[PDB]
Amino acid sequence: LEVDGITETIGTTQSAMYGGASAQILQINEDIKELLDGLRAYFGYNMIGL
Amino acid sequence: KYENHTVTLKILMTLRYVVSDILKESRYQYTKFNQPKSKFENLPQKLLL
Ligand SMILES: [Zn+2]
Repeated sequence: LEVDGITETIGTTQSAMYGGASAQILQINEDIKELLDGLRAYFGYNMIGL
Repeated sequence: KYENHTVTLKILMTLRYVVSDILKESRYQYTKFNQPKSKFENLPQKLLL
């Protein structure tokens, strides 16, 4: 935006391919996967006879 | 000792200015985003000192 000799330009993280918070979400997933895979080892797999 | 002598000096003084004209005097914005209501803000003046 340019008015009367003062101008400003901004480029957001928003894009057609990815949303503005997509970086935070994708890092949250990276942590949750590690966090969840490790915790499953505390409980272990499920077994039932047949 | 210097009753009828001349004297000369190299001197340092503070910078000073006066406003001799106000130029592009007012610039305005109705800022509304992330406000309870429309607000009027005066953007910077340019001064010819
Ligand atoms: Zn079990």
